[PDB]
Amino acid sequence: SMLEAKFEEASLFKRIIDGFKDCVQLVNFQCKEDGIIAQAVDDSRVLLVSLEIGVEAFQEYRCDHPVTLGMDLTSLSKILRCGNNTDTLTLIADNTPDSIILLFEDTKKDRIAEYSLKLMDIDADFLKIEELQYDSTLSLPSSEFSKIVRDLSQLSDSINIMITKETIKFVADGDIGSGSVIIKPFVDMEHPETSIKLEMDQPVDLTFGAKYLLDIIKGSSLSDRVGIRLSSEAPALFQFDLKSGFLQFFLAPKFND
Amino acid sequence: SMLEAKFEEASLFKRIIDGFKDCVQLVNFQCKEDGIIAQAVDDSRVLLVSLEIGVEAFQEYRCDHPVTLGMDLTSLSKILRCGNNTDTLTLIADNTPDSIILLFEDTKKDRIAEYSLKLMDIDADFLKIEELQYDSTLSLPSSEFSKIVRDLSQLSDSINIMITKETIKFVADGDIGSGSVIIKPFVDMEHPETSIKLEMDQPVDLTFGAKYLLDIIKGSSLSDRVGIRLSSEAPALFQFDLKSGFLQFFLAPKFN
Amino acid sequence: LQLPWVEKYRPQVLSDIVGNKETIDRLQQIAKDGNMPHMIISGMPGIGKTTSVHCLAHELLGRSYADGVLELNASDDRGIDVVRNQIKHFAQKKLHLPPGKHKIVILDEADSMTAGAQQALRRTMELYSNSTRFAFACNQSNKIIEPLQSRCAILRYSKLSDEDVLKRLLQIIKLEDVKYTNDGLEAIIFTAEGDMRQAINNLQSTVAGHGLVNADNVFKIVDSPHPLIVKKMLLASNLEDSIQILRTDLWKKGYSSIDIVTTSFRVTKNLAQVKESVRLEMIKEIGLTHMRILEGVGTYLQLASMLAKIHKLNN
Amino acid sequence: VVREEDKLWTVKYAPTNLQQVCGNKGSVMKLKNWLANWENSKKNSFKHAGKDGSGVFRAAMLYGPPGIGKTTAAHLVAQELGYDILEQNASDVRSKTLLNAGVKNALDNMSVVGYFKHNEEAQNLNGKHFVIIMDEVDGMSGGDRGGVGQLAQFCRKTSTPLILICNERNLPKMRPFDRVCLDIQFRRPDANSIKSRLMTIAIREKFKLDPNVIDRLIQTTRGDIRQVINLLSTISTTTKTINHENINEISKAWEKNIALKPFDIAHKMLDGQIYSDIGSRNFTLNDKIALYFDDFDFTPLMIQENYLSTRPSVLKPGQSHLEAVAEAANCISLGDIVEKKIRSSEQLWSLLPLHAVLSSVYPASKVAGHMAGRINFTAWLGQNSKSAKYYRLLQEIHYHTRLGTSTDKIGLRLDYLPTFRKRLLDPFLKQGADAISSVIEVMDDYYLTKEDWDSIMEFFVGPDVTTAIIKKIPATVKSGFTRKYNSMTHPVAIYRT
Amino acid sequence: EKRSKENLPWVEKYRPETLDEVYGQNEVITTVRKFVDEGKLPHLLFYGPPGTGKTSTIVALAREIYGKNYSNMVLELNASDDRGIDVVRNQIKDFASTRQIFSKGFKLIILDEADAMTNAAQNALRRVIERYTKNTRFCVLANYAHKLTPALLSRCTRFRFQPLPQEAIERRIANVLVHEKLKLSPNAEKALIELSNGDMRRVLNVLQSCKATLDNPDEDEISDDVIYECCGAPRPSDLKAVLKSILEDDWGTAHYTLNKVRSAKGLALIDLIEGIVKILEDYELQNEETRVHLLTKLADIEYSISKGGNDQIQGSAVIGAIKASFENET
DNA sequence: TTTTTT
DNA sequence: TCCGAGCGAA
DNA sequence: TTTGCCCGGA
Ligand SMILES: Nc1ncnc2c1ncn2[C@@H]1O[C@H](COP(=O)(O)OP(=O)(O)OP(O)(O)=S)[C@@H](O)[C@H]1O
Ligand SMILES: Nc1ncnc2c1ncn2[C@@H]1O[C@H](COP(=O)(O)OP(=O)(O)OP(O)(O)=S)[C@@H](O)[C@H]1O
Ligand SMILES: Nc1ncnc2c1ncn2[C@@H]1O[C@H](COP(=O)(O)OP(=O)(O)OP(O)(O)=S)[C@@H](O)[C@H]1O
Ligand SMILES: [Mg+2]
Ligand SMILES: [Mg+2]
Ligand SMILES: [Mg+2]
Repeated sequence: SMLEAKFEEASLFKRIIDGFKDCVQLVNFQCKEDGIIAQAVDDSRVLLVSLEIGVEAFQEYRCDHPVTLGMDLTSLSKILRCGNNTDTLTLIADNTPDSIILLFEDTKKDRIAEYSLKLMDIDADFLKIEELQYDSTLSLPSSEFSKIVRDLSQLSDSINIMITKETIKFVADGDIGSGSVIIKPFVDMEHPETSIKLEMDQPVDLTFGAKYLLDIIKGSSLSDRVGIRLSSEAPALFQFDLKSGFLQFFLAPKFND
Repeated sequence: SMLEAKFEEASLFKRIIDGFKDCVQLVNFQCKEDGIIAQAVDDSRVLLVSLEIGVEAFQEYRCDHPVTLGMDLTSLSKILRCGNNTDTLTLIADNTPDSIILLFEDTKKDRIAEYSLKLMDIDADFLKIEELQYDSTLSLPSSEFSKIVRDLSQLSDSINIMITKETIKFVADGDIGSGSVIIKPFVDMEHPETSIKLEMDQPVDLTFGAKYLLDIIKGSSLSDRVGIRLSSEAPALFQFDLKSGFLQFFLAPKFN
Repeated sequence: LQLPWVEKYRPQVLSDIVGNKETIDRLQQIAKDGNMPHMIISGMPGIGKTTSVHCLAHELLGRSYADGVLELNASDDRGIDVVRNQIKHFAQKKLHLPPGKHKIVILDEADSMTAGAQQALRRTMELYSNSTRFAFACNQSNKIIEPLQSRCAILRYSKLSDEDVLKRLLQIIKLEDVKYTNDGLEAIIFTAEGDMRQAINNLQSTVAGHGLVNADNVFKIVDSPHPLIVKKMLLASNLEDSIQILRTDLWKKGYSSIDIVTTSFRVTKNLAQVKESVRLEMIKEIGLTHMRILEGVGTYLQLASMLAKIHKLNN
Repeated sequence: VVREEDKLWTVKYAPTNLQQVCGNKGSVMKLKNWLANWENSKKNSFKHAGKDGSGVFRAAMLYGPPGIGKTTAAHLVAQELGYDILEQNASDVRSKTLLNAGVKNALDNMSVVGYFKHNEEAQNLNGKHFVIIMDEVDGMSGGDRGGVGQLAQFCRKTSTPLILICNERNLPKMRPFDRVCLDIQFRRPDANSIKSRLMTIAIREKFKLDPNVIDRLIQTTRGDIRQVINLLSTISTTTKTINHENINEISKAWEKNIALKPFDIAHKMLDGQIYSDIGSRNFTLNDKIALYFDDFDFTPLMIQENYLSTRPSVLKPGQSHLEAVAEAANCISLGDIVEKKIRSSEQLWSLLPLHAVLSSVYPASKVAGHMAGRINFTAWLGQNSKSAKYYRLLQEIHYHTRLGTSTDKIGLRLDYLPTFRKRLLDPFLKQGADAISSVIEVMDDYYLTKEDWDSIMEFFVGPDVTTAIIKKIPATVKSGFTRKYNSMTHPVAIYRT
Repeated sequence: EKRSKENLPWVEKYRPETLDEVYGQNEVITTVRKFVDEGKLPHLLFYGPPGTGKTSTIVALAREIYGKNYSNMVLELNASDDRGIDVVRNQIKDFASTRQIFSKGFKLIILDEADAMTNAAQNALRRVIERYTKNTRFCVLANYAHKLTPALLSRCTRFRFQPLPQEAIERRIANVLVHEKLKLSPNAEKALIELSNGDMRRVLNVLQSCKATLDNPDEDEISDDVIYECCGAPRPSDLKAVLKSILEDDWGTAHYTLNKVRSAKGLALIDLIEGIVKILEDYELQNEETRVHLLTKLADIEYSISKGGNDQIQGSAVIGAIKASFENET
């Protein structure tokens, strides 16, 4: 077919999809010769998810010409569940397609399971939203960010991130009181994966809705480290690196009341 | 800061709070130069909780002038659960505070978490609990009391305690019939910690609710043993001894 | 964007609120001397209820506003659980304020709160009054249960008179350098019907549209209130003139048949100059037509027939 | 710590002892007598009642309108007799689960607070015992499922005094308390019972109150003492003299607009005064429709129940009472049609005002006058319940006999059942116990049970009513019938319906 | 979309793209355009009957304010979406209180067909609208004001869209004719305008049907005959013949004439009733009782027709109603 | 299951 | 076996 | 100034 992309095991694609399933409903995949990119926007238009999968994630990949596949994530996840984590999963599409084929095939037997999901006429640009020179760029292990978010979300519906010279501060103020976590950069040559990195030109102070961060931290299952890029005038970028590509969340900050 | 009290390991305060968190909702702490004394009374006004923590429990302790801090147990508990057990915990308060600061520090990783908890209006003065001339005083390992209470809880919603000469009887009579446990003072030199000690001046007989005792025995995790003091018709005292202080439960008995 | 004039010229101090003079004076007195009672402020839309409560709170609490005020409105969750936990805890919390000042709970649009939730407030109001005071604002005061009305000072706001609206409008007009004629401002007042919000909105609309605020420019964009047109229709002496009003001023302006019939009911209800039994007969006929329209037969012929039947009655 | 000039007037002038309470002196004395002798009455298992009859109640229920001194009285009596007080109210969760896990344990428990408060005091018998106050029982909504029944249980099974408080005693949900509580009514206090208090407040706060206007104030707030004190507090801020020159507008501004309850709604709606020229000018059409909206599930039913029970004062010239009643009945029928449309799948709530006019206001306007007797509760609800029961029974009988008959259920009632009566009942009358076998044979032919027999005999009306006929049948025949029936098997038409 | 815009229905192919293509609402267009120009956008309400240009105008405004990428910068909700209290408190409140993802600027929330929202949701909207005014503006659109709460109406600047007047419809028709290479006679244009009741959707749908009805649309001309054919509507001459027969002939002849005229082109009875009512409205009548009887009886007949019934009996009812009412004229 | 106020 | 919750549903 | 049937549970 025009597009043929084989995942060695369907579990890879299932985990990738589960990494952002809860935040958005409709997703637009563009497949090109260099791989598959995808974008989605949440119902309130406050959060945007951007996925990139390179050809190295695939055992075999072929995309003769660019193609766009719009689909609902609930139907896709329902179908992905009908297949086994061990089977080989081939995504197949034809030119000007009305559906996407998910082909679950196991080499042990001669059992083929072919699903066809009807596609939507979702006409929307991606805009490649990424500001060039972000004010502050930091990176830290995913488990620690998850813990900070989970602790502070019990206190308030909003979480403030303040970046200043050599210090990252998370703050939440609520009905029963307030909490404040301060971390500092540190390089540990024995365990680089625990490192906390901070580069910054302009200090930053931005407020975010807690429920959105609670959704965003679900990407921690796909990467041990999370990168955070912040600017005074731009959405905040939360990036989780995959073995081949990436999962990005662009979250708009609250208006300064 | 007027009040700065530092536990080397936050786990201590955490276990103390977990001792009596499930039986009261509001607690009044009084901090003075000599340490901290807390009082709480349950909603039903059947049970009273008294806590003393001395200076020896603190890596460092300063409190310029006495202060009272009224706190809700649920909020403090969640805040504490947002803290590392191995971290250093500092309770900080300023003059005429509206909030109390709990400051967790891990100097190994250079990680500081500061939480602020809003104080409460408690319009209830401290009750005088001067030591009374108890008729009977006994002491036994906490585990035995916990097991006895748990076993007698299912038989009936109430438990009767009778102290007689060299005899301690627990009874539960209810839907599942009558269940009794009889113990005597025995001293075992091999394991002194498991000794049962008794001292009776007059025979004693009281009755208590099962749920109150189930809440009380949750304090076993703080002390290996528990001491019990009883009087003809008065609140029963259940004391767990901490390293530098104690946790006491005063339980009002049934009538008749 | 720039602020709409309604928000740009929202009063920040009690002395900028027009109308309801005696009540506003009492509120200024309270703000100066503290000891704020529990209070219920009620009245028609856009007459200064939310403005008054917020101004009073700001003046009372100064910089302690952020920690000393709990505001909840219809956009918030206000079920029995919230009343029993969040509001109760806020009432119980420590907060040192200067003598004569208290924490304030503002319950805006309180008439949408359930009866059970209101019941849950009674003893919290009573027990913690030495540190917390409650301000309710509503449009329909009869929706606040009597036990809560008992604990509150009753402040019923009246609609704004033409003079109050004129004074506030002149203030804004001088601040904004607006050119106007007396007929223009009278047209604004006429179409506002005592709602200051609408007066300012229509002033902005006229200025944006045509620059100069005279009667003709006002009526180019602002409609005369259709309840008054409907009243004219109902009071006409002969059937042909009433039908002419229906045809020209309502049906051919685009007003829906359901809007016309519901307004006819509401206006007939309040026609104090027509004896009540006649209004009951008219209401019966109007309701017949209303039911037909709801079945989907909302044509001009049905409304004309309604008018003919009303004419038969009032004859 | 708290200054006196920072307190609400209702707090700084709260009664501190039972003497300072205004009005309802007999009710307060009733409560005090009940609580003072509670231990003596307990010593007799609450089986002996004295002159007042209060010795057989472990619980007392106080009731009355808002702001008259109920909570004040309960707390003050408990303190005067030296009890410790445990209080819960509508801000607490009082569900069956919470009640059973919480306050239940205190019904027969000493108070630790009471013990330690009066430990030094010698011979303080009441200090260690509880008075449990359950305030605002009428406020227990869906957040307190099972609460009222559990509270009634406690009122029967408590070993310590319990006082309940409510505003609306006559509500249906308050029925369970009927036989287990000592009912103490609090009424609106009169102006004389509070004149001295109000004037003392005027002296203390330094504003001029003319006593002659106090009555009007009392009328303004409907005897709500809390509200009158609130009114004085608020008005005196800028107006330092309340007299005949300002009382009118103060009374207008602060008037109590309280919704009425169903019997009251029916009474006011059918009063002829409000439909006259002057009355209509004073009590407007909008106000009458608002009466409908006070309780929009009972008002149409109440009007339809009572609109025949008046002597009308609004009759037009030459119009007899019957003609007016016929006009009202026609309008009520039209209102029913509108009501059907409102609650259909369309959900046409915008017709609610129209319904108010058609179902309540217009017919009442036709027959308004004086009541020729008491206002009666609607009979439609109970009759509808009974009809539903009998239609259920008819459906059951129909599908038992379905395999044998040829008819719908209505034809079963109108045509078949009268002949079944002659095959199933009359043979008993004419032959004693000899008809047992024949009756059983018919029942078997039609798959009928003994329950079906009872149901069938219940259906007949007029000269064919069966209750007295069957009551007369000798017990021998009935016992033999039941015994022979239970001695054999019987065919079944529908297993596990 | 699929293939070209030539595959679309004319009602959608001719949807205005910019404010200059909205016709017959000049005062509103001028006011709102200068609102945008000066940066003063208040909370808007567009109230009006079907097919007068409300949705077209608000979407054109969004396009002008935000450019071609408006669709990712506004929150548009309509009756096809759930808009309960939960949606107001979460989706709408979050969008109102948060910055734009794509391009910096103020937020626009469009509540199309707002008369479909419940009272509770509308009340929840009040303080959302007021609190976030600095950065967010709401536009509400409705056909029925009575389902909108007084509090919501107070907060919006109201603009009434009128039924489209004759000149605007004529200009739009001229544009359509040019683009479609269509010809339209003057009488046909008059008939079209008359039957559209100032609803542009009706004009465009009828015109598309008329073009489909021609044999050769290049040479054939749309005459009023074509309009009546495709609409299955009475000619004015038929209406006048029926009314004359009713007013001047005996019962047998009037019944015969009604039946024959109806049978000629299979005319519906309700259309004849509408046309005759329009004709009779212009009559000068001596007695008001004539007007009363005519209106009440004809409204009763229209209502009964709406539920079905016997067509022959209803036609005889119309004849009798008109004759009996004019008896009062003496 | 809840329309309106002046 | 006894009891009445909550709803009007014939 | 409040009916009739009769829940779920003991
Ligand atoms: N008495 C007033 N004096 C000056 N401006 C007023 C007055 N009343 C209303 N306004 C203006 O209209 C706007 C709205 O006033 P609000 O106090 O919010 O009305 P409201 O009575 O709370 O309306 P509802 O009940 O929420 S519909 C204010 O920001 C002012 O700009
Ligand atoms: N008989 C009274 N005598 C003196 N003050 C009274 C009296 N009744 C009410 N008050 C005053 O109003 C305040 C409240 O009285 P309460 O006893 O709480 O009334 P209540 O009957 O319980 O009203 P509800 O049922 O809670 S709305 C008192 O503290 C007094 O200041
Ligand atoms: N003023 C107008 N100018 C040009 N075309 C119009 C105009 N009004 C309606 N139309 C045409 O009719 C179609 C529908 O227009 P809309 O603006 O969507 O109507 P609407 O006012 O939103 O109707 P409702 O209220 O949703 S039934 C447009 O696509 C246009 O083709
Ligand atoms: Mg407001
Ligand atoms: Mg009370
Ligand atoms: Mg539209």
